[PDB]
Amino acid sequence: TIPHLAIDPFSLDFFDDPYPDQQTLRDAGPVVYLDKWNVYGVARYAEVHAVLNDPTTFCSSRGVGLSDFKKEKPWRPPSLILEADPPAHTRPRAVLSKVLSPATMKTIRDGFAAAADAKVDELLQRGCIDAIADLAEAYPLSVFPDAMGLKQEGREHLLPYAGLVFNAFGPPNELRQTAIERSAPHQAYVNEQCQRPNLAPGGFGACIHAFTDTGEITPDEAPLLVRSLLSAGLDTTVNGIGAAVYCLARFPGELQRLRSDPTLARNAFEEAVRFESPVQTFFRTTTREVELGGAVIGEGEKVLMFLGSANRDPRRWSDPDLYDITRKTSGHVGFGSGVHMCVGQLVARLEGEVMLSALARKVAAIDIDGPVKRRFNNTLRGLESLPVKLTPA
Ligand code: HEM
Ligand SMILES: CC(C)Cc1ccc(C(=O)O)cc1
Ligand SMILES: [Cl-]
Repeated sequence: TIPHLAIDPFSLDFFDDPYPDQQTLRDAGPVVYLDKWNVYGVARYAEVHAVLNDPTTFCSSRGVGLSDFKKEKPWRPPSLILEADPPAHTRPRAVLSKVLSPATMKTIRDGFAAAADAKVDELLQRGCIDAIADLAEAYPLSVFPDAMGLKQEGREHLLPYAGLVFNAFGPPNELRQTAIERSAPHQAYVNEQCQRPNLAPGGFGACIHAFTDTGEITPDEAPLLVRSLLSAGLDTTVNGIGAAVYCLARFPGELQRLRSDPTLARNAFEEAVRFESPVQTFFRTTTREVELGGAVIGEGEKVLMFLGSANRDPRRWSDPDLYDITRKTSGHVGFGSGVHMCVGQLVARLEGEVMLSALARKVAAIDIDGPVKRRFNNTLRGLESLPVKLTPA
């Protein structure tokens, strides 16, 4: 009854242009079977949202990559938050929610905004810049490692480590195997920085360790929760900000609306997160036989959720393929949904808001002016190089 498709959603041809195949995945039915990898797939908004909000049946403790932790060894010790279900998930989640809380955002906002303003002014002096290396990477690198409290030495391992993490959620294709092979130096750097003596007092890392006093996490849990922030907290924002700039470059009408009201910066970033969905996919594992979209899925089955597809499903979104900075974005799944919804979303939105605010106030036009190159990753969608000319306001 369930349709079987040969589409490989982790193929370079799919990454190069995923939208026709995402429509095929939605329109084949509410649930598909992907013969290439022997997993179920759900690509429509309703089912993706339902699965995310059904954690007792669609669990995370057997891994949110293709690999099932009940069957294979995890490539690194499992995340205490991402790869945990309630109740084990609950207190580690509360610790990160407090470390990255509304109140915490007050302590970093002025510096994060100042760094964005200065970066945009610097790029305007250069005029022709690469919006990936010179902006989407440079700006988060200038704020987030410091906000973590990381030392200077070794920071060149952060983005390679994150590329590995996100590649490793994928199937054992060439991207994943090349990522994991000889990755020990990246792992050793990150694991060392998670130990309490290496984290500057006052930064996110030290604050995680300070929560061991409360009973919410033990001392031996704190390094793995620092590791969570060093895994998810940088490369995501690189692709989120990159997506926003690419959107503004492609939709000059929307850049002009943002210039006219820079208070749209935060929703312009949220719409970029829906529109591009920098985190494209991840998995759940069934804990029991379950009916979904009229299909009966057995226990212990991997289910691939297409977040980017759900964020463009015309069943849910009007003009889903348009970038609209005044869209009512609430309900998009680019940050997830339910108990695992991105605990770093206020940090992500802060960075995106203040960069888009700096662009809105300082830049009059953004023109692609060189070869654009895509960056391939089993989980992340974004660009390797985005040459643009920035004209000052
Ligand atoms: C635009 C930027 C970002 C995007 C699109 C994004 C996306 C996501 C998504 C889709 C999930 C859900 C995972 C699941 O349900 O299995 C998630 C969870 C998570 N994210 Fe974000 N993220 C971003 C930025 C960040 C940042 C800046 C941080 C930390 C400073 C962070 C830390 C985390 C953590 C620790 C989790 C696991 C939460 C849990 O399992 O309860 N992320 N993220
Ligand atoms: C979209 C998510 C898969 C991003 C992510 C990655 C890693 C972690 C961790 O806890 O290590 C948490 C969240
Ligand atoms: Cl590691």
